[PDB]
Amino acid sequence: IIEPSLRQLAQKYNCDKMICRKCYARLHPRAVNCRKKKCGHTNNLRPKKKVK
Amino acid sequence: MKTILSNQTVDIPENVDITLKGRTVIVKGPRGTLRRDFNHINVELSLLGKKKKRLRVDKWWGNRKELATVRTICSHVQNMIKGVTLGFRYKMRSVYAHFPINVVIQENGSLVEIRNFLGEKYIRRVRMRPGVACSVSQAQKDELILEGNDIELVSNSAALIQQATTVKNKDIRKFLDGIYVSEKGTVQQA
Amino acid sequence: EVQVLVLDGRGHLLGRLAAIVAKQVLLGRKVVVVRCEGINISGNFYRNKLKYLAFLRKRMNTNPSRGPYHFRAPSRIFWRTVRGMLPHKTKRGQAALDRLKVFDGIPPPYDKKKRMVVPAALKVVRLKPTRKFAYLGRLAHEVGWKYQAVTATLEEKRKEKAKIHYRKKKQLMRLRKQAEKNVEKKIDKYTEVLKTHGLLV
Amino acid sequence: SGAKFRISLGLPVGAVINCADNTGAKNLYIISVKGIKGRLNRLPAAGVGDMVMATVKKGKPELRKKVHPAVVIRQRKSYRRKDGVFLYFEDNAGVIVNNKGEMKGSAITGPVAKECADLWPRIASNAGSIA
Amino acid sequence: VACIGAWHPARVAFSVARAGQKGYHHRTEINKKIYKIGQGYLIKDGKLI
RNA sequence: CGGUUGGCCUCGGAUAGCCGGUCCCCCG
RNA sequence: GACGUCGCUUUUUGAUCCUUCGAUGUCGGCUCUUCCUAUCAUUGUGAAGCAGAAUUCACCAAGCGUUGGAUUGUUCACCCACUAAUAGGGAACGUGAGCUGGGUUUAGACCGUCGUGAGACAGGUUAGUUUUACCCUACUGAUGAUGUGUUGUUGCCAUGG
RNA sequence: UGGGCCACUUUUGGUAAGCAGAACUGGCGCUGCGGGAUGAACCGAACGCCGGGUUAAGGCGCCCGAUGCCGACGCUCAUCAGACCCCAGAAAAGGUGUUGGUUGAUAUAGACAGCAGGACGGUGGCCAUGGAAGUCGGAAUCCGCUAAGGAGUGUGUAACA
Ligand SMILES: COC(=O)c1c(OC)cc2cc3c(c(O)c2c1C)C(=O)[C@]1(OC)C(=O)C=C(OC)[C@@H](O)[C@]1(O)C3=O
Ligand SMILES: [Mg+2]
Ligand SMILES: [Mg+2]
Ligand SMILES: [Mg+2]
Ligand SMILES: [Mg+2]
Ligand SMILES: [Mg+2]
Ligand SMILES: [Mg+2]
Ligand SMILES: [Mg+2]
Ligand SMILES: [Mg+2]
Ligand SMILES: [Mg+2]
Ligand SMILES: [Mg+2]
Ligand SMILES: [Mg+2]
Ligand SMILES: [Mg+2]
Ligand SMILES: [Mg+2]
Ligand SMILES: [Mg+2]
Ligand SMILES: [Mg+2]
Ligand SMILES: [Mg+2]
Ligand SMILES: [Mg+2]
Ligand SMILES: [Mg+2]
Ligand SMILES: [Mg+2]
Ligand SMILES: [Mg+2]
Ligand SMILES: [Mg+2]
Ligand SMILES: [Mg+2]
Ligand SMILES: [Mg+2]
Ligand SMILES: [Mg+2]
Ligand SMILES: [Mg+2]
Ligand SMILES: [Mg+2]
Ligand SMILES: [Mg+2]
Ligand SMILES: [Mg+2]
Ligand SMILES: [Mg+2]
Ligand SMILES: [Mg+2]
Ligand SMILES: [Mg+2]
Ligand SMILES: [Mg+2]
Ligand SMILES: [Mg+2]
Ligand SMILES: [Zn+2]
Repeated sequence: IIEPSLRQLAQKYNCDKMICRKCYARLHPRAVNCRKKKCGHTNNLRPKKKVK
Repeated sequence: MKTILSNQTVDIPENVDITLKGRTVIVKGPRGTLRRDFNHINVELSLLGKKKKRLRVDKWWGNRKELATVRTICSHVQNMIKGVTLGFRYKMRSVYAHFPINVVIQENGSLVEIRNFLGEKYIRRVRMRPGVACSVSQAQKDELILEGNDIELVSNSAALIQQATTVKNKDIRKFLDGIYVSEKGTVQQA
Repeated sequence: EVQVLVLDGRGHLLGRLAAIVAKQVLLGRKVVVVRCEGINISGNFYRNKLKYLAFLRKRMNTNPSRGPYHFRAPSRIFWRTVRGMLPHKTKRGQAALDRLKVFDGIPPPYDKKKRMVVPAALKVVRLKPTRKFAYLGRLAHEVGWKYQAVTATLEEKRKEKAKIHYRKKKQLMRLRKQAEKNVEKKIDKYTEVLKTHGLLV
Repeated sequence: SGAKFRISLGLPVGAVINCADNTGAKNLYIISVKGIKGRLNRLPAAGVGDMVMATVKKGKPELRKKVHPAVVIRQRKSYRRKDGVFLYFEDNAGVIVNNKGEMKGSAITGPVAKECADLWPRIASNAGSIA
Repeated sequence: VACIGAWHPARVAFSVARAGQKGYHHRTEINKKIYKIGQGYLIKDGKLI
C-alpha cells in the first residue's frame, strides 16, 4: 500500500544501480567503469537485478 | 601539456558583499555569512568590478588534474552565494511499508530521533551539523525539512540521517523503509 | 664555529634534514634540533602510517624485549633516522650520535635563542605544492606517542612569550629609528663614510 | 523466566546412571552432553538438568541398541545451590526424553532435583517429590 | 613441558612455559563491591560493639 | 685530562604571497 | 565455463645428486609454542536465480576458536556424537640428551611363495638394552653491577609484554 | 696431471633444473686488486717495495671518497611505487589514471551535451491469433496524402497497453 512515488524514491536510492562484475561494487546507473581500485576500474558491469 | 592560462569568472549580486583575505572567501549576503578556506589549491582569486563585482579565478600553468579545480572552486563559491542569498533546504520523505517511522526533533532543530524504524526497539539519535536546523513539515505528512546556509553541512546531515535509517541482513530491493532526500531546494525561491 | 647549531624542525623533510644533520655531526658541530613534531614526510599520511606499522611489526619473536625498539616520540624517530645515516657501530659514529641532541617542542635552554633553517630540506623547497605530505607529530600520536597535547599547550605558552618579546623588540627598533632622526646632524660626518663603502643603502 | 546457574558436573561421558522412569530401561550409558563445545582432552560431562545422548545397556530389547536423549535428574556429586546449601543424592539417575523435552515414560521413581524440575516442566509434572 | 619450541627459530622463545617463581605478584583486580563499612569500637559508656 | 682561539638575549608563520608605520572604532 | 590459453605454490609425488657416510638419531602419536592464509565459525560489508528462514559468491580480515570417541602403529581414512565451526597448512616432512617404541629396520622363531641349496621376499606373524648436560648460548626465575658525595623514602615513564 | 667446473654464441636429451652431454673461445682451478652491498667464474684490470700524476669498470643525499652544478628536457603518485650486466623474483588479460601518437568520422545548409515541440502512420503489409490496428526466436521490409519519420533500437507485451 506503499505509494508509487515514494516507492520509486526508495528504488532510486536502493535498486537502480550497476554492479561491477569483478568486485560487486554498487555503482550509479550511468556508470561505464567501476570506481574501485580493487578491480582496476574495469568496464565489465551489469545492472542490479530487480525483484520485479 | 600545461595550458598557459585557464580561468573563469563568477558574477556577484548587489546585496552580497564578499571579501578575499588571500585564498579565503568570506561571503556576506542577507541570510548571514559564510567563509571558506581554499588554501589547498594553487589558484589566484580577484575581485574586478566596482558596481558589477565579478570574481575571476586563474590557474596559470596547470595540467589537467589541477585545471579541474578551477571549475570546482567557482561552483563552491556559487553554492556559498546561493546559500547566503536564498539558503539551502533539503526536503526528505519518510518511506515505510508497515511500521510508521516516528521522528521527534530535539533541541531547537539540532537533534533528530527515529523511534519505530522497522519495528525495532533501538532509538537512533542523529546530531545535526552546526548551523543546520531540522523540522517536521506542516504541508505534507511524513517529511523532514532541514535548512541551512552551508550546502555541505545540510547535505551531510541529510546523508547522516539517511544512512542512519538503513536495513540490515534483509533484501534492500524489498524492505525499502528509510528516510530519503526527496528534493534539494532553497528558501524564498527567488 | 665552536658554538652549537640550533635548527627548527618545523617545515623540514625528515630524511633530507637527517642527512644534513648527520654530515654536520660527523664533521664536528654539536647540533640541536628542536620541534621534531613539526617535521614533514613526503607521501600521504596513510602510507607513512603503514610504513611505521610495518616497522612496528618487525619484532624479534624469541624476545621482543631484546628486539628492535620502536620509539614513539617524534624526536626519537628523527634521532633514529640520523642514527640510520650514521656509522653508529664505531666510536666515531657513537661520538657523533652523542654530539647530536633532539627535542619535542622547544625546551628552555633553547626557547630564548635564534633557530636556524636548512632550505635544502624545507618542504616548500623540495616538494611540489600539489603533493600530499604527513606530519611527524600526528604520525607519532597515532602510532602511540602520549604527549602531543601537553607539547601543544607548552608551545602555545612559548608562542605567547615570544610575541611579548617581539613587541618589545619592535618598540626598541622604533626608538632607534627615532634616535637616528633626532641626532642625524652629528652623525652625518660618520654616515657618509659608511654609505661610501657599501653599508647603509 | 530465568537461566540455570552453573552447578558442579561430576558426571562424565563414560558414566552409567540408572533410568528413573517406567519406560523399561534400567541403565543409561552417557555418550554425549547437549551443549558442549569442549576443549582438548577434556571429557564432556553433565549435571542435573542436562540433556545427554545415552544408550541403554540393560533393559528392554526394543530400547537397547539405540541412542536416546535423556535428562539427568539426580547426581551423587555435591553441588552448591546458591542459597549456600550443598546438595547431593544417593544415586545417579536420568530419564529418557525426546528432542522437545517430553518424557518417553509416564512416572518417575524417586526425587527429582529442583535444578531440573524448573527447567523441564513435563519432567516436574511426572515427579513424585522435588528435592 | 615436553617440547620447548621448534628447531628453527633456534632459540627458546619467551612464550613457552618454564619453571620459576609463582606468586608474590603485583595484581590489580577490579569491580569489587563494597558490602558494608564498619564503625569500630567506640566508648560512650560501658561500651558497645 | 685536554679541547678551544669574539658574540647574536628568541615573533608566529605564509609560500598563488609577505614585512614595517600611522588616522578612526573596541579591550580594564 | 567446453574447446583453448596465462600463471602461482612447494602442505603431493617425481626429476637431480650440490652439502653430509672419521654418523645431522629414520615413522606415528603425546606434549608445547609460534607463524601463514589459499577464511570453516565469529566482527564489518557488497552480490544473488537474497520475500522470511536457510544458503551461495565475493571483500577488509588470521584477533579469537576449531572438540569427545570406536577401529587401525598408522599419516591418511571412515563412522558415532556434540558444536558457532568442527578450515587448511609451515616451523630440519617443528619437536627421541622431551617421552613413547605400536610400525619399520640387526641377531631367535613360524607360515606362504621362490631357490637343489646356503638363503630371499619393498608378503604376513611373534619376541626383541632408546645412553650423557655439571660447558656456552637461549629461555625461566634469583642476587648484583653502572653514574647522581653517602643513604633512605615517595614517585615518573622511555621501552618491552 | 690423466675427478674438472663456469660464461657469450652454437647445440643434444629432458616440462624443466644451480640437470645430463658436446663445439668454439675466454676464464676459474693456479689469482690477489677496483666495482657488482655480500659471492671461485660477472664488469674493469692481472700483482716486486714506494712517492707524484691520471684513469678503467663503477659511482658522487648520508653511511661512503666524489655534483654543496642556481645542470638540461620530459614522464610518473602507487591504501604491495620505483630504483641498474650476470642477479637473485612474475604472465596472459584489463584501466573514462595520466602522457604521447596513428587512422577514421561529424560540425555555420550550425556540431557534441543539455532546454524542448510534431517526434507518427493504413501496412500487424509480409510475418502470424501461445505474438502485435507500438514494443514479437523464424523468411522479411513498401508507398507514409511526408518541414522529418518505422514493417522500430525506445513505453517488460495476447493486450486498443
Ligand atoms: C636394525 O636395528 C638396529 O639398528 C640394531 C639394534 O636396534 C636396537 C640393536 C642391535 C643390537 C646389537 C647389534 C646390532 O647390530 C643392533 C642393531 C643393528 C649387533 O650387531 C651386536 O653387537 C652390538 C652383535 O654384533 C651381535 C649380535 O648379533 C649378531 C647383536 O645382538 C649385538 O650384540 C647387539 O647387541
Ligand atoms: Mg554543478
Ligand atoms: Mg536472509
Ligand atoms: Mg587426547
Ligand atoms: Mg642427496
Ligand atoms: Mg654433476
Ligand atoms: Mg652419511
Ligand atoms: Mg660430522
Ligand atoms: Mg650425534
Ligand atoms: Mg642434532
Ligand atoms: Mg585475504
Ligand atoms: Mg591475542
Ligand atoms: Mg621430523
Ligand atoms: Mg631434540
Ligand atoms: Mg633418545
Ligand atoms: Mg617393536
Ligand atoms: Mg650387527
Ligand atoms: Mg645375537
Ligand atoms: Mg629377525
Ligand atoms: Mg622346494
Ligand atoms: Mg612386529
Ligand atoms: Mg619377552
Ligand atoms: Mg648443582
Ligand atoms: Mg606500550
Ligand atoms: Mg684421481
Ligand atoms: Mg654441464
Ligand atoms: Mg685441484
Ligand atoms: Mg695460467
Ligand atoms: Mg682472475
Ligand atoms: Mg670486490
Ligand atoms: Mg648485487
Ligand atoms: Mg698512486
Ligand atoms: Mg656507492
Ligand atoms: Mg662525501
Ligand atoms: Zn569493480
